[PDB]
Amino acid sequence: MRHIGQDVPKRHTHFVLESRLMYEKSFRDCWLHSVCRAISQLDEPLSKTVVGTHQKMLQRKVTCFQYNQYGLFKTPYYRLANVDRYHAVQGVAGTREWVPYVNVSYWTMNKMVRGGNLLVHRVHYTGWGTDSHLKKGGWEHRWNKVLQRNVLQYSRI
Amino acid sequence: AKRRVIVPIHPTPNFPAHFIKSAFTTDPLKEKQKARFSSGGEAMREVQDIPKNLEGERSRRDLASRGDTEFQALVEFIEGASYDQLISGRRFKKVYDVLSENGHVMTPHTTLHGRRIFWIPPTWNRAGRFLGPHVTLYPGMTP
Amino acid sequence: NTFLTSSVATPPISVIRTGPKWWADPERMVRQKLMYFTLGVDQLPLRRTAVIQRDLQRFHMCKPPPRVGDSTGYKRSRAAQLNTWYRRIQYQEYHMQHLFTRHVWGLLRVYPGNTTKIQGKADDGYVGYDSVPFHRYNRAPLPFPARELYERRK
Amino acid sequence: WAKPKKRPKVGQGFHEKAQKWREEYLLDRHRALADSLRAYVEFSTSKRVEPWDARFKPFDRIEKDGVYVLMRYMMEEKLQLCNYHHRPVKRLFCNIGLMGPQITTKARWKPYRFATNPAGTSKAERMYQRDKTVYTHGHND
Amino acid sequence: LKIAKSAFGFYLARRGQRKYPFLRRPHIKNTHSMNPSAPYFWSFMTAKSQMAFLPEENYITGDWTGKFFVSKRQVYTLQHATSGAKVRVKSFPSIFEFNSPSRWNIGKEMNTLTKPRMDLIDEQMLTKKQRLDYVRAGLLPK
Amino acid sequence: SPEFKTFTGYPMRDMRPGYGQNLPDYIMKKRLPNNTHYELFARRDIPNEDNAMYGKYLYD
Amino acid sequence: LSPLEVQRDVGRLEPIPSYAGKINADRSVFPFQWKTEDWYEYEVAKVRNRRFVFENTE
Amino acid sequence: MPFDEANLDYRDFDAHIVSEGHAMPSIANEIAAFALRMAVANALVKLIPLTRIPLKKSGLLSVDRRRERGQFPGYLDGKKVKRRFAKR
RNA sequence: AAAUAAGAAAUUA
Repeated sequence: MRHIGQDVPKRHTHFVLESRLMYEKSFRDCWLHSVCRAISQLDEPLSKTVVGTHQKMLQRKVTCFQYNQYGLFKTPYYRLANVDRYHAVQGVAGTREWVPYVNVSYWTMNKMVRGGNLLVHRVHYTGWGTDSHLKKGGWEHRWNKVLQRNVLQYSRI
Repeated sequence: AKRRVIVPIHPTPNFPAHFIKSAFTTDPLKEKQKARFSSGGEAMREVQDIPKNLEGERSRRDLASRGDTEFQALVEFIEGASYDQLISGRRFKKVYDVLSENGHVMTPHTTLHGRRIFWIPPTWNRAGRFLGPHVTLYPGMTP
Repeated sequence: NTFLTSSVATPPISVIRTGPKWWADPERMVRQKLMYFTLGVDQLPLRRTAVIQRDLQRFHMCKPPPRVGDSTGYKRSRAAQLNTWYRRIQYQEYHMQHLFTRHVWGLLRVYPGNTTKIQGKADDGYVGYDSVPFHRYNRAPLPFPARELYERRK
Repeated sequence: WAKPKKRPKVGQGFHEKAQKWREEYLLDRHRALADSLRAYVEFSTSKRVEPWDARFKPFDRIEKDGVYVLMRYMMEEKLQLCNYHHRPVKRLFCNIGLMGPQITTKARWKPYRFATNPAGTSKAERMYQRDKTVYTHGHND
Repeated sequence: LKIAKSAFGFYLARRGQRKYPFLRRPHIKNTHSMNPSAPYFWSFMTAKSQMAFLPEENYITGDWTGKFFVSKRQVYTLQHATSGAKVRVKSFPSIFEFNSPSRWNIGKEMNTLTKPRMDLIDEQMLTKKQRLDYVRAGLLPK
Repeated sequence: SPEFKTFTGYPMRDMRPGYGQNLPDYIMKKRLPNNTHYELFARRDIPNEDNAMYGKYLYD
Repeated sequence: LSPLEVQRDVGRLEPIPSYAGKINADRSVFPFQWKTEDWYEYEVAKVRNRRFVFENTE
Repeated sequence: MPFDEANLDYRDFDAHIVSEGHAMPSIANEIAAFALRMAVANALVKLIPLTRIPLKKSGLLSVDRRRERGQFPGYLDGKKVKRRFAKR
């Protein structure tokens, strides 16, 4: 510490590790958080069994419990910083400066693609691509088709 | 002047002496000049035009077993119409030598883009957006 | 008329230069013809226009005929003369369309777009509900509510 | 990419100035708020010009016939209760049903900012003569 | 960045005037948070439902020594006015205090009571060049 | 509708303007982040990729 | 002559195709013409059913 | 047109056209019509072989290869228009 | 800013 015997060339790479822990904290807190939200905000009766004064009471009890949880991770994902695992360059996701499937910044994607490190395939810079789905409706459509095979092809039970 | 310094590369199991003097220079006013060309076994024999001096039994074996080179050249040029080859201007040039022995606002920047025979094909370090010579961006429908 | 707001006027020649895209778009030309026919009046200028333009469209992908150089410049001047003829044949039409449309709107108790003349009714441009509170070109103040060109019964 | 120059220090006694300025900006905002609430409610409560555009039908028709008959005898009381504000007026016309599908389709209504003028408005200039000291979003007289 | 107003002046690039996807700009700078509306007073930059509970930040959650400023999403409550206790908020340059308590504040978040961008400008936090550019826009007198 | 090029056969979005991540109804039908790609990123994308497979000291 | 029985080669005489005047005309058969409601329903059904397959059958 | 060029009576033929491309609520527009005309003409040629010679000469069977430019974020409109330029 | 599924036609070194 205090720049004595530092192992990595960029110190900020460590931040990337910190980020990982954030996601970990979210896995630990998501279910809990969301349940406490849903039970708190519910105006209709909770159920046949819990109604009226009991329900009001229980609602307040729960949001009191949720406020008491120190360090519970409530931060929405789009507000977490995206930072490269390689050069610790940052980019805004949903922008052309962040590349989502490798999760690296434009700067690193460029460097890694041009000196061959990533295996990708070059496609004409101006179109939609080789891909059928993108060719049809662009980004939104492909987004949809991904939803369709993750979820909708199942008739859940 | 903040004069840049380059430290010599010594020969290595993958990086032999001639590779080093030819691909690496310690004087950095000579960087980014241009490509140098050299010749190997056959292209050297073509460029250097070494007349073969006559020799022992193999050389006369190959003076008697030679056949018509006027014809062989012709055949090899023709053979480019075969399904697995192209027709070469080089093959033609060799035949010729044996017979005669006695848009427009951008085509600086389109310089790779037609159907181009290559020598060295371009590579992704040196070419940003080019797709390759075989590519058809605006295909027609053919039965 | 639904489109009421102040507008930007384009010189006739640039309107004609749109060719198939607007000025000669088949769809538009047909309902001009409908207006004339219904009023019981031949549409000759429209038909001239349609002829010229029809043919423009047919040859629109060809290269022009090869030019031999002349000191006279008779060729260049004859091409020009023909061209400005056609331009004028179409000016006449463009005028007819604006003319008859304004007149017909006068008969239908239609209110034109802002700052527009309707010969018998609004001599200076008619305006009501503009973004700007005065009449734009008179520089006179506008009444509330919007001025009425026609007597009330419908 | 040049190294960023350092920002100069803050100021001396600027912390006091910022405190005071925000303090009384807020105190002022209380009266600006009070006044604009007064204005908003005064507007909701007071009458407006007729919302419909008379240049089109079924509104152009002489005031003794058609829609105006329908208004004078069946809808009048209600139209006055809502003070000719253009939203409830248009809704009442939908619910009177004796016009029926026409309200949105054939009939034309004045644009938002004109329909908001106080009843009695004579010249168009009125839109621009309303008070700018008050934060109603054009919902003030 | 050109000038470093914080640490991040060193790490971040501006990228000219660059467009971000809708309602995601990397840095949340709410210039509009105090933006007067009489008719929208209870719906603008406040809770979407009036049956929502006050945020985390109106409550003392754990064993505290004390705080320096309370958060700006804290909502001003009748006790803020009545109790006569320090109510601070972190604004720039330093901190804004609610000193002069009014009931007109009640039920809104302090986001909304603190003007982010003041009409007041320090001439001493400005370079001579920057002061010139503020005179061009007709802000500073000269 | 088979009339639009974007036709998946299923109701991709529901057409409700106000609908938000806030609502108890949304919370009740919602995919939790556990064991999704987020977890995969959490573990495999880290500064020295080999530290994902083994303790450096151990290996060394 | 139906257009298929006409001899259109100036230089040849070709055997008349066996379907030439024979196939008859029912709008029920062809050309394909259909109600929009049914088309919608068909298309959607066909997407929703991709996975209802009994693989293992006697 | 293809029934004309081939000197045929359109009433002797039944046709159904099928859209295999990007579906849209309205295909009435000249480009789509160009494609239609072509489909019909190719079918007609498979049906009455000799009819191919008039058709081919009138350029019905001929396919033009044209496309809207691929989308691309460099351009303002996403296709043809480069962004504003200022001298330094 | 543009001669690229659009529709523009005549003053080279």
